[PDB]
Order: sequence, then structure tokens, then C-alpha cells
Amino acid sequence: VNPVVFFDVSIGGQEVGRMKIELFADVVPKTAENFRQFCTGEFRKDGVPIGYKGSTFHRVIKDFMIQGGDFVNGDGTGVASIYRGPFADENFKLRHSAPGLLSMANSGPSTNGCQFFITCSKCDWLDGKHVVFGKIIDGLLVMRKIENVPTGPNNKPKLPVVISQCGEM
Amino acid sequence: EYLVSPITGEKIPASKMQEHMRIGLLDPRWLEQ
Amino acid sequence: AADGSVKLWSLDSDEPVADIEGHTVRVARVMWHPSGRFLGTTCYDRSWRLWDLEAQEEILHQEGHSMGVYDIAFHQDGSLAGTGGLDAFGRVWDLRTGRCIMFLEGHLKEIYGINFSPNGYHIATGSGDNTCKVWDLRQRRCVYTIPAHQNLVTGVKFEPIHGNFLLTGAYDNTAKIWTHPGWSPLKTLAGHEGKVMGLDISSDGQLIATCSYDRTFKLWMAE
Amino acid sequence: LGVYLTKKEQKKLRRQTRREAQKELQEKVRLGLMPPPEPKVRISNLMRVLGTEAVQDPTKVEAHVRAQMAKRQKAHEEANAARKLTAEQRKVKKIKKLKEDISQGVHISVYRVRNLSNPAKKFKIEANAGQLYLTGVVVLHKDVNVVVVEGGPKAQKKFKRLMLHRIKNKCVLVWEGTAKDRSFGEMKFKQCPTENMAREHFKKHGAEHYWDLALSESVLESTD
Amino acid sequence: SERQAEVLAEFERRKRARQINVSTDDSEVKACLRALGEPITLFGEGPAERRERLRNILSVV
Amino acid sequence: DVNPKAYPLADAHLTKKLLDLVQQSCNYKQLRKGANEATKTLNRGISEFIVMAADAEPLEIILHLPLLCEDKNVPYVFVRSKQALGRACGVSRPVIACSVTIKEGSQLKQQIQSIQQSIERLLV
Repeated sequence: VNPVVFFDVSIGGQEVGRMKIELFADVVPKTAENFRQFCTGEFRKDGVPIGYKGSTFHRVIKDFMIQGGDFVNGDGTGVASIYRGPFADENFKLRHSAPGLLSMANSGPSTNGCQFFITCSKCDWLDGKHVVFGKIIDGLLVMRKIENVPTGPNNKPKLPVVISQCGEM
Repeated sequence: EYLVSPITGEKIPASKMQEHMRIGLLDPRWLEQ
Repeated sequence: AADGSVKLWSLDSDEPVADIEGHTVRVARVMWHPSGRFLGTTCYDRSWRLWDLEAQEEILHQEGHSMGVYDIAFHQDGSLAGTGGLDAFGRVWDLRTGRCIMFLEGHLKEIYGINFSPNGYHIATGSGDNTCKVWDLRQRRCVYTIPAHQNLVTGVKFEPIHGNFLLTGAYDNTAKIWTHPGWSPLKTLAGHEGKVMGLDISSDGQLIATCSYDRTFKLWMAE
Repeated sequence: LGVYLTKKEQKKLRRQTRREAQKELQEKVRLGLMPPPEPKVRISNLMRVLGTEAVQDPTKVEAHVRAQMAKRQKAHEEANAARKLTAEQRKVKKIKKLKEDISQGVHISVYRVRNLSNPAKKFKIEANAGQLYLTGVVVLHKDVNVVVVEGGPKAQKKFKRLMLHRIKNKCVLVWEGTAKDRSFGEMKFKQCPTENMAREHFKKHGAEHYWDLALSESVLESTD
Repeated sequence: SERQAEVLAEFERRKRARQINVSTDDSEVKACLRALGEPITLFGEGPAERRERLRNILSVV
Repeated sequence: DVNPKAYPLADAHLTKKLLDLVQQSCNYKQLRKGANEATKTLNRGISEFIVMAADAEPLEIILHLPLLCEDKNVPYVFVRSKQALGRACGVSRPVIACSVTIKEGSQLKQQIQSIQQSIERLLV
């Protein structure tokens, strides 16, 4: 079966619920392994469970995308993975023509890191540029509330929307 | 095989007996430390 | 041997001539038929196999016992064969019909020594419960119980000519020559430093060789 | 089957249980469930804990200290007696009634004594058969005492050592084996001056071979 | 006062937790957590932390 | 079953008494652990019986013990689990060979003879 993950969204200090995002390990085993390593973690840097726990969404464009998950810089420029740096894309068979799909956000080819982006709508231009790491099987209301959050300059949210807890379901 | 636990009062598989005794009495102050 | 293979050896060659396979459990006993063509092999696989010299095939793989067949004992005429199991049960099967006739129930431990009488009517089964049940094939009941020793009786064999005396050997380092009818320990064969595993009587009845656990062979000659 | 935790493992388990109980008490005292523990004062301790109050009212302090000592003894004594109550019922009925688990096989020992004219040895054998719950019988005849005892393995091991070492003309076990079920009733005595009357009584339970073995052993002893 | 009641409730919850038998097999612990719904891992918790969380859940439940 | 080499393998009823007596002898400072110490006791003529497991990895590292027991006239029997034998020896590590040694005036003597008789009954 495909691995299922879970992340509790905390916007402005208020918990908006948990979002169950199942990663497709058949079409993307490397992205699913990176998400499983960032979910709980055993030892990443000097015996510390480094991952997406405690990170925040740095970009929220309403009805376009919700990108974040940068645990290095926090603004979306951080790049970290289980393969000791950036890795290549797994496959282009997954498409972003459906909302709720969580893809590996990157700045180009073979630059996929810890930053993940939840697609709020169908993006035909995002097909082929980034591979979809998984799909949100539950908790679409929290993702819709986080995508409808107020965004300041360069789609930066004015309210702190971070992940309080993350793990495997 | 199945064995009775001298530490828990429950039946356990014979293959897990060594680990069962090893971690069934892990002193919680070790976790605190 | 205990590997399950049967080795047919000759009186001249040191190598076995025929390797009869087909058994994975420990072959406990192997006894040829009195005719000479058949050879019954009893193993711990809860069955008993029959082989042949001109065929070398599985004639009858007759199961039925709840435990493994320790010893097998055919009759002097070859019409019946009494197989003894390790679950204190003894079935007398027919070599011409293929069905059980007599159930030798009554023992407590596993039967180790079983041998039919040459008269054609008695059958002596020795078990590990320090007893020995002599039953009759015509009366169809247990005629007598013989407490020969205090250990597991592993050897029970009468005389092959008439069967006037029965030699019972157990693990108590002594053998008793209780007459096959008389059941009298006329003489106790002492001197064995270990357990008496096997024993046999000669064709004439003047020598009795009994193997022991001290790796020696002791004969019984008249003086 | 069961497993045996090692000595170090026993020490660890005991230490963890004691620490758990101690923490239970400490957190009860922290939250005010129980009153805070009072200092434990003995006679040699009286001048260190109650020193300043034992000059004003020395005998009241002595009485209080001895009352505390008695109450500590009162609890311990009550605790030991309370657990001891278990034996009250679990004694001659649950700490002495075992029966050696004689359900699937009865060990039978047949001894042939040459001289058994003393009633004290027969009374001791009957008391050992009734105390160890071992069934059997004893047949008397001219220089032949055939004592058959069927019971548990522990009772047979006790009777083999009582008759051969604790009782004194020679005693030899003629047949030591097991049987399917029981053949003889309670421990009784029966004298038979003739061999046929003893053989007819032994054949009533299907144990006629015990008399024939005892006659053959006497014949083999008188022949050589 | 309700504060005393809740402190006593927490104390008896811990006391029951001290006497609940929980399997030491990690696979069985994960299966039990899956059955009872709570996540397998929380903020990078270890197997011992997983065992403690299962014990707490069984105590409350 | 699992190991045909386990000729002296005991059954469930007997192995309980074997392990209990091994533990009792350990409590009486009467037990030696390991194949090497069992061999040493057999050479010294101090062991009255030898137990071993039927799940040793080669199974040939304790297979000389039956030969040495026959040489020294000492009963031997096999059990189906090394871990349980080690636990009965008071050792967390698995033990594949244990020896029970002769002592003067020991109170385990009767149980020693009982277990030796049962072991002898198992053989053949």
C-alpha cells in the first residue's frame, strides 16, 4: 500500500486541523522516502530528527498554490533532502490537473528539495516541470483555509501558518 | 513457540523473548536521562 | 541406519549392493520376510514399508499408527505380521488380505521388543513400562503379563525351533530367560556393564549372543 | 514452558518496583494525599529527633517514641500474620495435598521380604502408605512377604528408600514398573499359609505374576 | 475544588498506566496504534516514546 | 523434527524438569555453562549428566559431547532451545551445553538420579 502522512496545520497559533496527504511511492519512491524521512526522522545532522516538523508555508497564492516546507531558510530558498542535497525528478507521469496534489517545488530541473507545494487548482503549466509527490486524501478544508489566508508582498502570509506536528498515518 | 512472561504476565513468541526481557525493564529514568 | 536408507550387503563385498531409498525419518527396524522376497521396514514416519528383491518397489506403505512404528514382527508362516508402534499400540495386519486383525492394546510406554512365536498362536510384545505382554492369536486376548525387569524391555525373542524359552533383555544390564510358556527366569544373564540393546538366539539353541551398551558382545554357552 | 529470569534481571525488576512504589509515595505526599512522613525514632534516635522536647517532658517523649516503635512493630506483625492466614487454609489441604499427579501412570513396586514377623514394621509400612496416599497390598506366607505398592513417582521413591534403607531376612524389589490403571484397593493385610490361596487372591485383580515371581525368586535363592 | 479532582484524576491515570501490560514488539505496537487511530510517529519520537504514547492512550482509553 | 541430529532431544514434559533441575543446581553452585566447561567436567569425571541444545548453528560444536559422554559413562540429553537452557543457567546469553557436577553431601542427589533414569529411558 502507499504510505500515508499527516500534518497538523497551525495558522496564527490556532490549529485548523490535520491534513492527511498520502504519497505515491509507486510513481515517486524517492519523494515518498524523503517525505517519510522528513516526517519523523532518526538521525539527519549530528543525531537530530531534521525534517518538515516545525516548518511553515512561505508562499500562499489564493486559488493558485500553497508552497512551503522549507526547514533550512524558511522563506522557500532552502534545499534539503535525504540524498544529501538536491535530487532529480522521479517521473513526469503525475500531473497537477487536480486540486489537493502535493508536488515537490523546485527552481528548475533536478533541484527538488524539502519545499512542497499543494496545488489549489488545475495548473497545466506545472505539468512536467515538477513531479507530484502525493495527493491529499483528507483535510482539504485546512488546505483551502491556508490557501485563502491573507498574503502580503511576494505572496508572503501575514499570519504565521506553520505545522505543529507531522508524522506517518 | 510461546512463552509466559516473568515480567508482564502475558504470552509472547519465543523468538522475541530475548528482546522482550531486554526492553521490558528499560528503566524509565534512562529515558528521562 | 538412522538416515532412512536401507543398505543390502553381501557376505563378501564390504560395500552395500543395493541402496533402498524412499524414507526421510529414522529407519527403526528392518526385517526380512521368512519367504525371503519381502522386507518390512518400520521407521518413525508413522508408517511401514514393504520392499522386494525382484521388484525393488514400494509394495505396501501401510500406515495407521498414531506414532512411529518401532518394531515389526512377521509370523512364522508369513500370513500375518504384527507391527508395533511408539504409541503403545500393536496392529496385526494380514499379508494376504491387507487389513488389521488384532489390536495389541494394554501397554503404557512404547513397544520395543515384539516377536511372534514359532508355534503359530502366541505373540510376545515388550514395552518400555517394565512389562511384557504375551497374548494368544487363537484366544484373541492377553494371556499373561511378564514383569521381566525394571527397565525398558528392548529385546524379546524366543527360540526359532520350538520356542520353549523366551529371552527378555532390558536396559537394567541383565537378561532373563523366562520360558516362552514357563515364563521362568531360569537364569539371569548378568555381567553386562551397560544396557542390553539387542539379543538373538541361535538356530540350534546352544548359543545366545546379546549386545550391550558397553560396545561388547557376550555369548551364552552351556557348560 | 516457563522461563527463568536471571539474578541480575531479578535485581533490576525488584529495584524498579521499589522505585515505583517510592515515587508513588513521594507524589502522594507532594499533592497532599498522604500526610508527610514523620521521622523514624528509636531509643538511640530519641535524643536527636526529640531532644529539645525530652528535657521538658522526658517521659511523655519516651511514651510517644515507644508508641511509634510499637506501631511500626504492630504493622509488621499484622502484615506477617495477615499473609500467614493464607497457610491457615493453604496448609494440610493445599500445602500438603499434592498426590504427585498420578493420573496417567501408577508406579508399582513389588518387594519380597524374607522375615516380616514384627508388627511394628507392618504398622510403619501402613502409616507410610496412608500418609503418602499410595495404594497396594501385603500378602504373608511361609518366609514370603510380598508387598505391592502402586502410587505416584514421589511416593514410590520414598517407599523404595524407606523399605531398603530405613527398615531392616532381606528386602529386594522384585518388580518396579508402571501400569495403566490401579488394581489394588486400600492398604490392607492378608495372611495366606498356602501359595494357592495367595495366588487366587492375586489373580482377582490381575496381578498373579507377582506371586509367581516371588516364588521363583525364593526357589532360585534356595537352589543356589 | 475541581483542581483537586483533576489532579487526583491525573494521579490515578498514571497509577493505572504503571500497571498496564503493553507489548514490547515494535510491529505489534505500530499495529495497535494503527487500530486505535493515533499516528505512528509524533515529532520524531523513538520506539520507547512510541511505547509510552501507546501506554498513555490505553490509560486514557 | 527440526533437527534430526537431536537424537537425545527431550519432550515438553521432560524438558521442564531438566531446566528446573539445572536452575536448582545453579542455585547450589553445581552447574557449568558452555561446551568447553562441559568437556572439562567430562574429562575430570565430575559431571553426572550433560544437557545441550538442538539448535546450535553448526550442531557439530557440541556433537563431540555425546561421544565424550559415552566414553566417560555419563548420561546426556538434548533440548529444543538454547535460549531456554541459558535462562535456566541464569545467563542472559544462550547456552548450548551445560553440565551438572558431582558434589559431596548435596541435597539434589535424588533428583539427579531421577533425571538420569529418565535420560537413560530416553536413549534407545
